[PDB]
Amino acid sequence: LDPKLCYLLDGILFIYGVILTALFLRVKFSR
Amino acid sequence: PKLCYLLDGILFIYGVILTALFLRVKF
Amino acid sequence: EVQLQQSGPELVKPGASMKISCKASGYSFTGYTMNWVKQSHGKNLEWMGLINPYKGVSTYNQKFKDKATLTVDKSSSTAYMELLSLTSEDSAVYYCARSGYYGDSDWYFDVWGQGTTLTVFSAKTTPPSVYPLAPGSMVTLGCLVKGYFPEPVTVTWNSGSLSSGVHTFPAVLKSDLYTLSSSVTVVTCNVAHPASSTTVDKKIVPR
Amino acid sequence: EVQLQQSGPELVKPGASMKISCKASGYSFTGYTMNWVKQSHGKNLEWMGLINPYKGVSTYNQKFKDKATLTVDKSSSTAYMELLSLTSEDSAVYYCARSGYYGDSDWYFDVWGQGTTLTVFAKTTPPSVYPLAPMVTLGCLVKGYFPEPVTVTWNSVHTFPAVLKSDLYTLSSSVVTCNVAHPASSTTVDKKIVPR
Amino acid sequence: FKIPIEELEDRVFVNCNTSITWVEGTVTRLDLGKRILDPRGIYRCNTVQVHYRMCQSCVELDPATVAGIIVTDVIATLLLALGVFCFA
Amino acid sequence: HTEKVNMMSLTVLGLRMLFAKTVAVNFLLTAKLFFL
Amino acid sequence: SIKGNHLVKVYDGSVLLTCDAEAKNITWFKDGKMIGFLTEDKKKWNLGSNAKDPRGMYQCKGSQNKSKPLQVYYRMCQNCIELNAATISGFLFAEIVSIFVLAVGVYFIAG
Amino acid sequence: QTPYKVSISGTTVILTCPQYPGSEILWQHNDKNIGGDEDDKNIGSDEDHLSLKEFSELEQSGYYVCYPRGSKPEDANFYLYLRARVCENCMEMDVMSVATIVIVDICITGGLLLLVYYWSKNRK
Amino acid sequence: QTPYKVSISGTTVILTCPQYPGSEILWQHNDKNIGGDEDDKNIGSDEDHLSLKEFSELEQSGYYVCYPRGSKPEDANFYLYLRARVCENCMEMDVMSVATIVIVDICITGGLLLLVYYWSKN
Amino acid sequence: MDIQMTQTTSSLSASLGDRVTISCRASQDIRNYLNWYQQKPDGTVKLLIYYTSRLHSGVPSKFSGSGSGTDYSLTISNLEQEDIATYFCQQGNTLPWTFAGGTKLEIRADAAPTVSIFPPASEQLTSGGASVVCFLNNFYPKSINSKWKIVLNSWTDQDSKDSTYSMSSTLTLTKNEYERHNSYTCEATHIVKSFNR
Amino acid sequence: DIQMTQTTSSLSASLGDRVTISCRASQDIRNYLNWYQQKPDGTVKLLIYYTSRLHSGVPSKFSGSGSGTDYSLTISNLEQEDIATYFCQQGNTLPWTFAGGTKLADAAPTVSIFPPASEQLTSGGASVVCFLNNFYPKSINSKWKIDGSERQNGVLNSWTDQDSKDSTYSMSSTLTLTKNEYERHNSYTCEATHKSPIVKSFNRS
Amino acid sequence: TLLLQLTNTSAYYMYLLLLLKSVVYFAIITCCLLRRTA
Repeated sequence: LDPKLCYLLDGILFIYGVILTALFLRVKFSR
Repeated sequence: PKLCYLLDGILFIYGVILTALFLRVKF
Repeated sequence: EVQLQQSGPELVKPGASMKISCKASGYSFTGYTMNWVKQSHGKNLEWMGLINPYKGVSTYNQKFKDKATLTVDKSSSTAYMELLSLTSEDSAVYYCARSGYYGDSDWYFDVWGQGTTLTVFSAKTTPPSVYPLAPGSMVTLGCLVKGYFPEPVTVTWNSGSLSSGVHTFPAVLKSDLYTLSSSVTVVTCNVAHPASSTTVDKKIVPR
Repeated sequence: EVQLQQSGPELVKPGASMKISCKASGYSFTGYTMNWVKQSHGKNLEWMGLINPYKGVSTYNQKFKDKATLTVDKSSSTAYMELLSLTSEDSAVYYCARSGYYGDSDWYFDVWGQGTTLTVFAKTTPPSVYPLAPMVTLGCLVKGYFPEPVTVTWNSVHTFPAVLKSDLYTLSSSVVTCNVAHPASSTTVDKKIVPR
Repeated sequence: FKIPIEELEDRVFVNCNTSITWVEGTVTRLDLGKRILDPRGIYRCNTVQVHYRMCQSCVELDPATVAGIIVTDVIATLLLALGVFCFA
Repeated sequence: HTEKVNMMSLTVLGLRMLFAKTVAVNFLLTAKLFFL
Repeated sequence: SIKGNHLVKVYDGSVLLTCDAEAKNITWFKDGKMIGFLTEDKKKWNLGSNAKDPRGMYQCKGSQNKSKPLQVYYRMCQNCIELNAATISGFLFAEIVSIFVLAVGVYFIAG
Repeated sequence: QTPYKVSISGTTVILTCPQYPGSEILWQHNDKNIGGDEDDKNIGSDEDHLSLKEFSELEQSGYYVCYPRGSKPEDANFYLYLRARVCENCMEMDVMSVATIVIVDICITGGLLLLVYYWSKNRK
Repeated sequence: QTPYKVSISGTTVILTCPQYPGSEILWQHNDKNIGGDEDDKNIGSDEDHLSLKEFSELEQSGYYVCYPRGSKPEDANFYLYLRARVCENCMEMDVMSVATIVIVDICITGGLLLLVYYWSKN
Repeated sequence: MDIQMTQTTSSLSASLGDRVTISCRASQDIRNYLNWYQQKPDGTVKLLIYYTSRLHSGVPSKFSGSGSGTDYSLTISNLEQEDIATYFCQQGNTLPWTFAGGTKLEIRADAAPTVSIFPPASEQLTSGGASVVCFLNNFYPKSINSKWKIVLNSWTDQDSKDSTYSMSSTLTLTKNEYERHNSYTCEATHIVKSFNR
Repeated sequence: DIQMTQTTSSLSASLGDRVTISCRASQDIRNYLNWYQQKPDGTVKLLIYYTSRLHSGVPSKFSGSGSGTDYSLTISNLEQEDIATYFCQQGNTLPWTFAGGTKLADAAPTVSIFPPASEQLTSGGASVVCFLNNFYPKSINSKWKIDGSERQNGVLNSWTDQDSKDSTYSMSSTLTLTKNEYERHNSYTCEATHKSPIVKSFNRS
Repeated sequence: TLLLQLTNTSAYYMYLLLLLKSVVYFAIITCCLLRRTA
C-alpha cells in the first residue's frame, strides 16, 4: 500500500502547507 | 517507492521551514 | 461397460408422433455427442442428426430437420428422438451412436445402439390365417402364414421335434399386411403369434 | 570463376614508386583479405603484407612496412600496391594472394595471382649479336640489351635465360640462321652462322 | 583457457577445473550472486571478463513526453518567476 | 516491463513537481489579487 | 498449424509475427490492404511492443496463395487503472478537496 | 471474415465468434479443445460466447479458434492470438474516455467556480 | 589485462578492445567470426569498435573475443561475456540520479526565485 | 451439395479364411476422413476404422484401412463366421455425414435349386384367396430370376452350414381368378416345376 | 622471427612416384603449415593447409603430415603436370615465413668452346663461351683457364631448367674481357668438374 | 509490480486532472488580472 499512501500523504502535506502559508501570510501581512 | 518519498520530503521541508517561520513570528 | 441401450420395437400410424430413448452407460454422457442414425430398406444407413447433451444444441440433416426433434434428459443420461408426422418411409431401424464432443472426433461414431425397429402402418392388428401346403402329385412340405400383423411369428414343426432342414422365410408386406412362408423336407406345423395371442397347430397331410 | 589478375612487367627506375594492381573476380571482393607476397630471385618466397578490402586496414611485414602501401578500390574491386623508394634489390615477382577475412583462414593463401615481375636496374639498349662457331654445336649470343625478353628462333635448340651484368642482359642460344627480335628496342636482326 | 560461466535458475556463477584467481571486478565453483544485480569481473584459472547489463532500474523514456514535461516545467518556473516579479 | 513502470514513476514525479509549482504560483497570485 | 492455411504465427516487449511460407519474399497484409513486403532473410514482423497492444487482421502470402488471416489481440494494459476501494476513495478525496480549495480561493476574491 | 469480439471485464474475457451464425460453436485453445465438460468450470461456452473467468496470463493466453459443429478446427476460416493482462476492477483508459472525463471535469469546475464566485458576490 | 569497454546506448551496443594498440582487430561471437561480413550491416567492426545495432538479446549475446591481425581465434585467452537489454531510447540510473536532477531543479528554482525578488527589490 | 458416397460392390463373394478388399468412392476429396463400420445380420453396427487407417479399441488386426482422396479401401484377411457382415463407409468433412450402401460378404460352388411348387390349400379356398407357392431351396449364388406363367419374393440369409440361399415366391389371387386357369408354372434361372388345377 | 627451411632444395623423383618433401621450423608452429605448388611458368596455387587438409581442386595424390617442428608433404603418382616447386609456409606468427622450396640417367656434358667473332673485336669486347648441354645432375663446377692460369672474374653462368623430353640441363658459361686483354693471352679453356672431367680448349692464334 | 504500475497510471491521470484544475483557476485569475488592468 506504499505508493497510494504516498500520494495520499502528498495531498495531505499539500493541504497542510497551503493552510499554513495562508494563515502565515494573512495574519502576518494584514490585508 | 522512493521517488515519491523524496517529493513528500521536499514538501515536508517546505512545511517545516514554514512552521518554523510561524513559530518565530507567533512569539 | 460403455454401452447404449434403446427402447423396444415401436409401432405408430401415419401422421403420428413417436419417441425413442437411448440410455448411455459406462462413460461420461455429457462429454460425448449423441448421433441418431436411420437404417431404412434394411440396407442404407442415414445419419439423421446429432445432439450436444451439454448445451442442448442439435444439428440436423437437412432432409430430417422437420422429420425429427432431438431432446436429452441429462439426469438419467438419456437421449430422445421424436419423429413427427411419420410416413411409410419412417419404418426403419433407429440407432444412437456416440461420437466425440469436439470436431476432432465427432465425425466418427465409436459405439452404437442396438437399434429399434419402428413401424408405420395404416391398418391394425390381424389374427393369422395359417394354411398348409402339400404337393399336387425327399418330399417338401410347406406352411403359409398370410394375413397377419404385426411381426414376429415363430414356426416350429411337430412341437419343435422336427427342426432339421427347416427354412422359415422372413415376412413381406402387401396391402399393409404381412405374409411369411416355411418349408420342411421329410408332420404338424405349429405357429405362435403372441401379438394376437394365437397358437395354431396345423397337421400336414398330402393333397 | 574466381580469378585474381595483375598488371604487366612495369619497368620502373630505381628510387621511384611502382603500382602493382590486382583485379579480383568471381567472388565478393570485400569479403576476403588480399595478401601481397614477394618472390625474390625466383626461389625464395616472402610474405609482404595484407589488406582488408572491406575496411581498408593494412597489416605489413616489418621488413616491408616502409616499402609498400596497399590501397583498395571497391568500385572497380581492385587491390593496389604502391612500392616506395625501391632499389635494384626489389626486382622480384609480386603476387596477390587471397586469404580469408578472419583469423581462422588468413594463414593459407588459396587464390594467388599470375605475378608482376618488377625488374629494376637503364634504357632500351639495342642488342649486339655474335655468332658462335667451332654432331656439331653452333650458337648465337645476344649481349647488351635491356630488358627481357627476346624471341630467338633458328632459321625463322636451347635458349638460355638472360643474365644481368652491369645492367645489361646477356642471352645465348644453341643449335643455320639466328633470328633475334627485341620488341623493347624494336630490333630485328638475322645473322647467318658460318665457320671461322 | 575458455572458462565457462553457468547461468541457471537466475543464478550466475563460475565452475573451473582449479581455484579461480580473481583480479578485478565482482569477487572450483565460485558464486557471483544473481544475474539481475549486473555482476562484472575478471577471472583466470587453469581468462574471462563477465559484463552483464540486465538492467533492473532502467527507464524507457520517449522523447515526446519528456520534452513536454520539461518545457512545461520551464513555463512553470517562468510563471513562478513572473509571480515574484509582480510581488515586488 | 519494468522500464515502462519506472518511466511512469518518473513522469508521476514530474507531474507532481509541476503540480507543486502551479500550486505555489497560484497561491501567490491569489495572495496578490487580494493584496491590491 | 501448417494445415488449414494458418501460416501466420506469433512467437522482450516486442513480439514476432512469424509466417510459414517460402523464404524469399513475404507480402504481409493488415485488414486486407498492402502494408509490408519483407525480403530475405527477415521473416518475423515486429508489430511493436506488447505495451502498444496491436489489434486486428494480419496475414502473409508467399509464392503460393495467401494464408488464412490471423487476428492479433493483445491486452497488456499499461494504461489500465483499477477500481479498488482505496483508489476511488483517493480519487474522490482529491476531487472534493481540490474543488473545495479552489472554491475557498474563489470565495476569497469577493472583494 | 467477421472479426472476433473480445470483451474483457475484470478477470473475465468473453470471446464471440459472429461468423457461422446459428450453428453450434466449438472452441480450441493451443490445439486443445475446450468449452465442454472439463475439470475447469471457468472455461464455459454459450450460443456464441466462450467465457474465461479467473483468466491467467501464462497458460490461458494463446491460439483460440472457433469452428462450427462438424467442421474441423483446421477447417475454420479464421484464428485468434490472445495475450491479456487482467486484474480486478481494471479498465483501459482510452482516448475517448479520458477526453470525456477531462471535459466533464472542466465543465463542472467552471460551473462550480461560477457558483462559488456568485455566492460570494451575493455575500458582497 | 585491459578489460573491454561496453557501451549500451539504446538499440546499439559498442564493444571496444583496448589491449592491442593499433593492430587490426577482428571479433568473435561464440566461436563464430563476425565483423566486416559485407552483409547484415547492423554489425560492423569499424576501427576498435563492434557496433551492434538492434542487439537481439537471445541471439547476439554470449562470448566475444577480439584478436589482432595475425593471431588465431583459438590462441587468444581473454574472453568477454556480454548480456544486455536493448530497450529503445532507454538508459539506466538509480534513485540517486533522479534525486540529483530533482534537487537541481529545486536549487535553480529557489535561486531564480530569490534572485528575481532581490533584483526587483533593488 | 451433399457427398454422394457410393460403394462399388453391394454384395461381395468371398470364402472362409480368405482376404478380400472393399472399395469406397467419395464424391469429393475428403482429407482421409473415412470410417468403416461392421453391421452384423442381427443389427449390431460397430466401428472398425476411423481416419482411413486408425484401428479402434478392441477391433482385431485383420481389419485394415487404406486409401486417399476420393478412393478408400478395407482389407480383411482370415474371414470367420463372425466376420460375415455388411461393411459401411462414412465421410467426415461436411454435414451431413453420409453412409454408403454397404458391402455384404457372401460365402462356394454353383448349385441348382431344389424347386418345390405348392397349389393353394383348401383352407385358403374356404377363406376366399388362392396362393401358389414356389420354394427354391439351397441355391447358390443369391442371384436368381423367377418367372410365373399362368408376386411376393422372400429370400433367406446365407446359412452357416450349407453356405447357400433359399427363395420363396408366392403369387396370390382371388378364387375366381384361380378357377379361371387350369395350368400353373413357375421357373427359376440363374429348373421348371409345375402342377395342374 | 621463426626460420622456416627446407632440407632438400632439389630432389630427383621419377614419373609415377611417391616422394616426400621435408620442412623444418626454428620453433614449434603448432601444425600451422601450408604447402603451395608453383609451376615453372609462374602460377602458384594452395596445395594443402593446416598440414593435413585438402583444398578444392587439389587431387588426393598430395598428402601432408608432420608435427612439432618437422613437417612433410608426400606426393603419389607424379605426372607431367606435377613438375613444379613446393613451398612450406608457416601460419603461426606474423610475419608468415616461407621456405626456399623444393624442385621436382647420368649423362655427360657436350662441352663446346666458342671463340668470339670479328664483330665483337670491332665492337671492342670479347666474350668466350662454353656450352654444356644435355647432362645430369645439376651439380657441376666450370673452371676457366686463361693460358693455363685459373681465372675467377667475369664468369657468367646461365642454367636452363630440366626439359620434359631428355630430363637434363643446359649450361652456358661466358667470360667477358677487353679486346686488348683478350689479345694478351692465347689459350682459353673451360673444364666441367662434377665428381672424369671433360675439357675443351682452343688457341687464339 | 503490476499493482505499482496501476497506482502510477491512476495517479498520472489524477495529477493531470489536478493540473487541469490549477490551470483553469490560473485562467480565471488571469482574466481577473486582465480586467483589473483595463
